[PDB]
Parts: sequence; structure tokens; C-alpha cells
Amino acid sequence: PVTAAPPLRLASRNSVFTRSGAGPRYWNIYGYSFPHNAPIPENEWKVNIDWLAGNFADFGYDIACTDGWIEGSSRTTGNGYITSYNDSWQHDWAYWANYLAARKMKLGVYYNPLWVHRAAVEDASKTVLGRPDVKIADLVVPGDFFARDIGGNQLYWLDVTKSGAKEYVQGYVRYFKDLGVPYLRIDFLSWYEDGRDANIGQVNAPHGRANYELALSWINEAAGEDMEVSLVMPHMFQDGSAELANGDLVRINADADKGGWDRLSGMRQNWQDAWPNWANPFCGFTGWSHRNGRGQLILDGDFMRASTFASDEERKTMMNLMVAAGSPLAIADTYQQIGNNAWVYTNKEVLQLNADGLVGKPLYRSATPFSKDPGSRDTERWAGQLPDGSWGVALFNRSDTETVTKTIDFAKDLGLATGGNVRDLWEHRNLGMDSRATAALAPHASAIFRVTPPKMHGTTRYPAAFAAWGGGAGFNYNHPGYDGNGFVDGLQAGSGSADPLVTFAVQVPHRGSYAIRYRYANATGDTSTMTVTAEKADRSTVDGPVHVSFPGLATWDTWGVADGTITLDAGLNLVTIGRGATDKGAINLNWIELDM
Repeated sequence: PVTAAPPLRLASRNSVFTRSGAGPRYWNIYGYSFPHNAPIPENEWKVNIDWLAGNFADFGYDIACTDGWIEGSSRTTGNGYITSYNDSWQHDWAYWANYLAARKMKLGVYYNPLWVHRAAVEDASKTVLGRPDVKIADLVVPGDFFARDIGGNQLYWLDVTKSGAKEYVQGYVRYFKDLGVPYLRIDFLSWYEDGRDANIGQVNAPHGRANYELALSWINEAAGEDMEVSLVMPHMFQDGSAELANGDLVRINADADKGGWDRLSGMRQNWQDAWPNWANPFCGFTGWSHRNGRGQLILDGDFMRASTFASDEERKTMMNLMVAAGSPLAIADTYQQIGNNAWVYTNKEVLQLNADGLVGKPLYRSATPFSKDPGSRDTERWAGQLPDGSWGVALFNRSDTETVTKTIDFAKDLGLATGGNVRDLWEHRNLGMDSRATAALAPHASAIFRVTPPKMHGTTRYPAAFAAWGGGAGFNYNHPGYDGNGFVDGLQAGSGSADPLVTFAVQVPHRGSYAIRYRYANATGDTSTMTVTAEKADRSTVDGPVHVSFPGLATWDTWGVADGTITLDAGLNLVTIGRGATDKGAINLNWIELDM
């Protein structure tokens, strides 16, 4: 029988945003500001918003998000917080948040709350929120400008060791949250952390690892559950540990820049040990995929610039990659650039994958980090499972010249026993019951499918190799007999301060008790245990934590099925299985099955 267990120790922010699904749908001003190398004029912001409200907001793109070119945003409140996007603007953030609200839309803000504007420093009357004893001037080291070494002299980096720093940072974050902002986009993280950029050189003073960790913790706490934390230009040191602990989204690619295929798939394929580890999002999504999924990180492939691509097939590939990876769907085409390309963003069936919370993984080929061996994961074949047990499957051809066949086999690759109904979401075509999804793809073309397994008596299988991994859990394939492409290992005593775990999202019809199975290996020589919980998206406990027991078997090549009962509620549950300090032994996990 199961016994009560303490909670697992976590190493991620684990917010409602990352637990509830995929990245958000939004529009960003980058399509204006990047080619203009200029802040967006207020009238251009308005006309874009009005265009969004009449076309894309109805398809869920209901956040209008600002971006950089903010050195000219100098006006601040009495506590040093910027009052608008640019000094040329006639209206403040609240005005625009209300204008958006009237159009069923929300404001997204680009700002880094460790920036302190020189104009606020220079006004002795300005003081830290709740700390009238600390002038804004008292928060900075003389000369410690953002981008100092390439000419920056308008924004300071905050000195987090100064009295008042926490109140300033947290107040800045809450300032936007309170304005009704659901999305805060925080850039130039790596430049704060070590003052280095591998494409430029020394850019400003370093601030160090402990200060970076501290700053991120303050931001996380202040954002809470109401505002999503997007981390842009992070170094992702120590396998992204600080960002995972404190954020919802991490950029995984170099900036979209001029867009097109070279930015989507080119530049360089190799990993490097500094921002951005991978340049193109095919490689970055693939390389950071071990950190994705419910309660871990949402991977951010930056901005979609549809008009910058050479063909409609490339445009579909752009969109299909973002959706496959669970990324934010961030349109950067302006009303002038969009042309005849609105359709790219508004395929209801493709969007439905995002709404349902698809977070795909590339097909794993080995356990070796992708940063060390690009053979270890397949950038061109992606799959993820939805809470109802259906799947999104995406196939890509990154060749510039050849037509190439790509295939995902539901047994051999996904680890299912059932096959599934296959629907091509760009043809809008039912292909019927099949054992595989396949396409002969033209250069730069792709295909994306909804795959729906039939369920005997409600039996739904969730393969662990396509679920969310945390705390050191990961992919392997080094003991035969697993269903699918592999299994999850590393489920033993944690190497540090986190407990290894796997998280599954499951959807059921009513509040109550349901029958669960766990296919596992355990050749430790004794019964092993794992801690199992069920929770709502907001982390509220539905079941457990309980120790579930797993009998010892003869060899690591032997697989068994443990049986259990789990209380699941109607709709979305997160079922997490992991190895805590009070658990015994170790297991390898192949899959769970539910009878809903």
C-alpha cells in the first residue's frame, strides 16, 4: 500500500504559465523598430493595434508588446519607473492598456527592471517605492552604464548590493503587473551578468553570478502568478539553472533580425558556451528541449517575420516550428508588411495545438547533450502529447535542394501500441487510421499532423520520453525492451538540491479516482519507491504526495508494470513522479497509462 511522502524539492519557477500549456500569442513592434533602427512612433503603435484588433485578436493574438529602442524613454514616476514607451508619446502606459482593453487586448511590456534611467538618477527628488530614504541616485555605481563600452550612457545597471535595490526591482515588476500587463520581456540579461557578448566583445561592467541569481529571484517573486516572465539574451549557464528557477520563457536563438531562412535555420549549427548557445531556432529548440514542458521552461523562438521569407512553404515551416516546440507565437509583421500573409498565423487547426498546450520534443537519438553531439536529437522530426492523449507531430526538410522523406512511427518512435487517426492540418484532411505519419517534403517544406490514438476502455498511454523532465531526469535507451525510442533515467537520489522528476499533463472528465499504471525497470536488488502527486495547474494538490512502490526485477533489461489508483479531477491535471530524499532506490520509467 502507498504511504504519505514529503513534497519533492523543485528547481523551477513552476508557474501557472509553464504548467498550463504553450507560449502566448502576441504581436511585437520589432517589425517596425528593427528595420527602422528606431523606437516605434505612437501613431504607428496605434495603427498596428487597430489592425490587430480587427484581424488577429480574434485568433488569440491579443497582447500588443513593446520592444527595445528605449533609451529615449526617460520620463519616470516619482519612484523612477518609466511612464510611457518613448518621450515622444502623448499617452502613458495606463492609457494604452485601457485602449487595448476596449479592443479585447492586453499590453505586453519590454523592460529590464535592473535598468535605472540616467534622468531618474539625476533627479534628486526621486526615491525608491516604500523607501523614501533611498534616492534613485543611490542605486547605481558611478559609470556603470548599460552598454558602456560601445557608447551607452543613458541607462545604468542597478547595483543590487545597494540599500533599496530589492524594493526598486520588485516595485518595477509590480508596476507593470498592476497596469494589467500579463507579459514582461526582460532583455540583455547576459550583458548584466558578465558584461560580455560573443559577437561584439566587452560591452559593460560584469555584475557576477550571485547578483544575477539574486536579481532573478526578486523578479520571479514580484511577477508571481499574474505576469509571465520572458528572459531574453540569457547566458543559460549551468544548463540554464538560474533561468529555469526564475523564469517562464527563455530565448533559444539569435535575434530574428532580417528574418528569412538563414535566421530560421542557418548562420551556424554549432553550440557555443555563451549567449546564444545556438544561433538558429531549429538547433536552439532542439538543444534546449530537455528543459521544456509543463512546469519547466517555455522555449522562445523569438519573432515571426512572415514577409521576410521567400515562399509560402517557408512561411508555413516558420509557424510549424514555433507550434511544434510550444513556443510563443509572436507576430512581428506590421500592418504594412503583412501583405497577403495573415493566413500563416490564423490556421485554426494549427492554432488548436497551441491552445491545447502542445510542447513537442525533437526525436531523441541518444542521451548525449545536443551541445556535445548534434546527432543526439533530430532537429527535423518533432512530437508532443496533449493532455487528452492526442499528439502533435511535425516533420521538416531543412535541405536547400533535395526532396526528403521524413517519418514518425507511432510504435517505434512514439512508443504507442494503438496507432492513431492522422489529420494533415494544412491540407485539412483526414488520412484515417495509421501506424505512422510521413511526408515527402520539398526543400524548406514541412507538415504538421494531429494524431489521435483510439482508446480501448479509456486507456491513455503517456510515453515518458516525450514528457517534461526535471531535476536531472533525462532520456536514455541503453537497456533494451522499452516501448518507443527510449525511456527516462536519472530517477535516483538527486545529484544536488533538486529531486529528479517527470511531469505529465492529463485531461479527465470529472473530479474523482482513476486507475493508473507505470511501466518501469528496477534492478537495484530491492523494492524502489517514487513520490507521485496530482495537482491543478495552479499547483493545488489533487492527490499525494505518496510513495508508490516498484518491485526489484532481475536485470535492467526487464520491465514491469506497477498498478495504482490516483485521484484526478475533471479537466487538466499535472501528474508528477519523482525520486525524493526519502524514496528508496531507483527506477527507469517508460510510460504511464490512465483509464479515464
